[PDB]
Amino acid sequence: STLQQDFVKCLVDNSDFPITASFFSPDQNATLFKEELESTAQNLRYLTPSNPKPVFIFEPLYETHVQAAVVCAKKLQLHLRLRSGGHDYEGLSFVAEDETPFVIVDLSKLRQVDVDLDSNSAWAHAGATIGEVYYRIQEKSQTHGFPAGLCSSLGIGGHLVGGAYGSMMRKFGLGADNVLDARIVDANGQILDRAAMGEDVFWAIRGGGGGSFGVILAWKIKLVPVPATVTVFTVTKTLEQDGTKVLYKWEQIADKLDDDLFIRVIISPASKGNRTISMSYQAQFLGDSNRLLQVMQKSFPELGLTKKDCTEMSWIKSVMYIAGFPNSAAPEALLAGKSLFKNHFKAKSDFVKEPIPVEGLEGLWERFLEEDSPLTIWNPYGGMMSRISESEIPFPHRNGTLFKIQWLSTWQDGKVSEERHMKWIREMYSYMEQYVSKNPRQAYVNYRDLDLGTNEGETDAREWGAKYYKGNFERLVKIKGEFDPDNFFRHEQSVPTKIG
Ligand SMILES: *Cc1cc2c(nc3c(=O)[nH]c(=O)nc-3n2C[C@H](O)[C@H](O)[C@H](O)COP(=O)(O)OP(=O)(O)OC[C@H]2O[C@@H](n3cnc4c(N)ncnc43)[C@H](O)[C@@H]2O)c(*)c1C
Ligand SMILES: *[C@@H]1O[C@H](CO)[C@@H](O[C@@H]2O[C@H](CO)[C@@H](O)[C@H](O)[C@H]2NC(C)=O)[C@H](O)[C@H]1NC(C)=O
Ligand SMILES: *[C@@H]1O[C@H](CO)[C@@H](O)[C@H](O)[C@H]1NC(C)=O
Ligand code: NA
Repeated sequence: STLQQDFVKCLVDNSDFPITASFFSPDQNATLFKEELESTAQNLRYLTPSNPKPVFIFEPLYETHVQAAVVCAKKLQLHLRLRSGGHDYEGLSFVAEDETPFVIVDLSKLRQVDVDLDSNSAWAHAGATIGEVYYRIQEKSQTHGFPAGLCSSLGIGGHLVGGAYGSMMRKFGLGADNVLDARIVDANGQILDRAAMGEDVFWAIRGGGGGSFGVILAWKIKLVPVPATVTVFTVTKTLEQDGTKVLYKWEQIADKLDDDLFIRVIISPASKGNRTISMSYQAQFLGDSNRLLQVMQKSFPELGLTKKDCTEMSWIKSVMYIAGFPNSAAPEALLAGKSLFKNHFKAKSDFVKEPIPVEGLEGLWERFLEEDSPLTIWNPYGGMMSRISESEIPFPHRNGTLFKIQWLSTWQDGKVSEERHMKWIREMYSYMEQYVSKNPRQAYVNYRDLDLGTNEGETDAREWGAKYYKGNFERLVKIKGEFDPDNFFRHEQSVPTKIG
C-alpha cells in the first residue's frame, strides 16, 4: 500500500485510461525514472545526487489528468511541482527543498498548437516549446510572428507567465503584453478560462511567475506582423579594438534606437595563452539591410557595421539565427523541442538606469578574467517597453530601463568547481550594486535567484517581492490569498498568501 499506489487509485477513481506508462518511479524502473527526471531539466547543478528527488513523476496525457493530479495530490497532502519546459534557473520545477515528499507533474505531452490567422491568434498548450509555437505560426504565414523568448526550447507553461521578453520586445512589448485568454486549473481541480478566473487572476498570470497561480494548461496568444525579409548581423569587438568605449556607446543609445532595431550584447572572455574580453553585438532588424545601414550610420557608427555583415532572411530564420542555430539547420529543427546543450550554471539579473561608466566596466573585466566561463548578456529596452505602465501587468521593468543584464557563470564538472563559481558571481554581483538599479535592485522573475531570499528563510518576502515586481507585489499577494488561500501552489519564491 505505497504512496504511488494510493496516488494511482485516486487517479483512476476519477471518471476520466491506463496511465501506468505515464508514471515514473525508483521502484518501477530506477534507470527510466532518472532519464525522465533529467530529460528536460536544463540546469545540471540541480540534477546532482545531493538534490532532493521526487517520489515519482506523472506525465498527464489530457487536461483531465492534470485536474485529477491536482485533486489527488491535495487529497494525499502531496507537494506538487509543475514542469513544462524545464528551464528554471533554480531548478524549481524538478527540485523542492524541505517538502518531502514531492511529485513532479510534467506537462510535456500537452504540446498542441492551433494557429488561426483569420483572428490573428493561436492556442498553445503548456508543454509546447516556444520554438514549436514559432514554427507553427510561420507554417501558416511568412508575415506572422510572436514576441516571446530567444531560446527555442522554452516551455510555454513556465515562460509566458513570467513575462517572456525577446528580440521583438522593443516593438511589440512582452509575450505577456500579447495574450488574449488562458486555461488554468485551480486548487480545487476546476478548469478556468479568463472569463471564469476573472480579471485579477488573469492579470496575475501575466508576469507573476510560475508555480504560484495554478496550473496553466494553455495560452491564447495574439500574433504580430513581421516582414517577409528580416535582417540580422553579429559584430564582434575585443578590448584591443576599443571594446570598452564601444560598449559604453551602446549603453547610451541602444534603448533609443528605432523600434525595429534590437541589438543585444553577448560578452565573454576570449583567447587572444592569455585572455581578453569579447563583445558580440547580435541584432535583429525588422526591415531591409539598406534601411539598417542608414539607421546605424546615424546612431551607432562606432560599431563599424557594413553591408557585408548583414544577412537578409525570413523571420523564422532570424529567430534561429539569434537562438544560435547553425545555418545548416532548418526550421523543422524547432520541432524537436530540445535545448542545444546543457551545463551547470548560476545566474543573476540586473536592470540599468544610467550607463555603467568605463571604469566600472574595466573593474568588471578584471573580475571576468578571474573566472573559468563567465558570460553576460545585455538586452536593450526602450521602444514599446517605455510606453507601458509599471502596473499594467505584474512585470514592472518599463520606462527608465536602459537595458537588462543577465549574469552567468557556467561549468562542466558539477560539485567539483561549483563552490568557486558560486562565490565568484556573488562577489561580482556585490561589485555591480553601485552601478545598477537601486531601491529596489530590480530582478527578472524568470531569471530565478534564490539568493534574493525565500518564503521560509529569514528574508521577508516583501524584500525579494519588490525586486521582481516592484509596486505590483502587494496586489499579487492579495490575489494569491483570494485564489489559493491554502497555499497549494507554492515553492521557495512563490507569491505568499499573506505578508508579515
Ligand atoms: C533555459 C533558458 C531560459 C531562458 C532563455 N532565454 C529567455 C528569453 O529570451 N526570454 C525570457 O523571457 N526568458 C528566458 N529564459 C528564462 C525562461 O523564461 C524561464 O526559465 C522560464 O521559467 C522557463 O519556463 P519552462 O521552460 O516551462 O521552465 P519550467 O522549469 O518547466 O518552469 C518554470 C517555472 O514555472 C513553473 N511552471 C512550469 N509549468 C507551469 C504551468 N503549466 N503552469 C504554472 N506554472 C508552471 C514551474 O514550477 C517553475 O517554477 C534561454 C534559455 C536557454
Ligand atoms: C528500465 O528502463 C530502462 C531505461 O529505459 C531500460 O533500459 C534501457 O533499455 C533500452 C531498450 O533495450 C536500451 O536501449 C537502453 O540501453 C537501456 N538503458 C541503458 C542506458 O542502459 C530498461 O529496459 C527498463 N527495464 C525494465 C525492467 O523494463
Ligand atoms: C521615463 O524615463 C525617463 C528617464 O528617466 C524620464 O526622464 C521620464 O520622465 C520618464 N517618463 C515618464 C512618462 O515618466
Ligand atoms: Na521569509
